Amino acid sequence: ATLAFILYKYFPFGGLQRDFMRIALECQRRGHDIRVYTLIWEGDVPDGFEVLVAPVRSIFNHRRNEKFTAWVRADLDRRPVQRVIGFNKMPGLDVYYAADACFEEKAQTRQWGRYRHFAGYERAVFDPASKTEILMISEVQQPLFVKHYGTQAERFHLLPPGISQDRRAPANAADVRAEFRREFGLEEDDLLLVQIGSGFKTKGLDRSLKALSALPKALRRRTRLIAIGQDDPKPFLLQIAALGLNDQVQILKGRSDIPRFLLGADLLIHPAYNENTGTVLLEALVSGLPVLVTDVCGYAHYIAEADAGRVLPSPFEQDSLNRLLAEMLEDAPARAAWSRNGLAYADHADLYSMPQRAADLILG
Ligand SMILES: O=c1ccn([C@@H]2O[C@H](COP(=O)(O)O)[C@@H](O)[C@H]2O)c(=O)[nH]1
Repeated sequence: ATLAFILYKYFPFGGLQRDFMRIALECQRRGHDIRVYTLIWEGDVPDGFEVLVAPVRSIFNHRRNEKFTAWVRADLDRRPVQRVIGFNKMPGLDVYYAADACFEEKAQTRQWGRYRHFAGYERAVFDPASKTEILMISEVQQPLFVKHYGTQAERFHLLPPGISQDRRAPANAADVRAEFRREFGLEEDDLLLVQIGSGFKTKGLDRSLKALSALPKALRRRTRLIAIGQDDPKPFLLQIAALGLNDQVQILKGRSDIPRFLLGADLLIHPAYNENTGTVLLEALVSGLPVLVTDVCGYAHYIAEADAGRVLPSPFEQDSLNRLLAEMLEDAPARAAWSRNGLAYADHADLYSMPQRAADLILG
């Protein structure tokens, strides 16, 4: 009957959250009851989901997390379930969905309460004595986990991407784009950069703004950027002012009409410092939106392979981003080709079936 799903936070505008939601919904369609344990739930509660919001408190997140696992475990001890699936690393998981990269790997780039907590919770999952089954979405991170923990090969299962169908370009894409461009006041010659997804700092909004500001006068004048995410705009409001970008940048809060932004824009810019996968890279691809992304992103290879944009090699060089942005925007035939390529690729590649493959592994 019952499946316990565990994640620290539910909200609709996150990739971890949307993956969780598509997996929970697929399990519910196969006959199972759905219980969710969480620190917060924003937005509607689907019909039939029992959502338990933990009442635990602590000034430090890592300590909040520890009290959360105690609270959750008490409840399961009293009201058991058939399988426990986590979206965050912690003890007590039968299945862990690897929405984060390897923490130990990034920590080596230690007496802290934070570090100790996060490595201990990673180890609880990945230590060879753990029974946790792991659903991988970044192929590249599996050897990093093995390197740090010695995790058994037979415990890892790689899933395809899980892009939702509404991201796919519709038969009326031209009109959706036209209506979006009207609403935002973008002419045929205007160029729109979009930076999409919460966590602007890690996803490199500071680098995107610098590249926009560094453009040649002729392109700079025609170009604007919209960032969309739940983050506090205020640290970026200062950067935007200092680069003189007040009249050509907007930062919006989370929205549920992302496909309109992907159809209406001219380039997705994603110069992330680090990124486990990069859902929005693939969402741009299926919408025929050209991408500019750093090679550090786990899904950047899809952009190279589909020939749907340009991947910036490491090590990161602001000068190299600046030049590559200007070349992509100056090259209109190249953008048209990147666009066609992404749409052709989206029609034959499996970028969709994650939730069914995940549900198969969770359930048999
Ligand atoms: O305002 C927003 C920001 C992101 N998102 C979605 O959240 C996901 C972000 O992916 P990520 O967490 O893997 O970076 C992706 O599917 C976006 O389309 C929204 O739906 N609305």
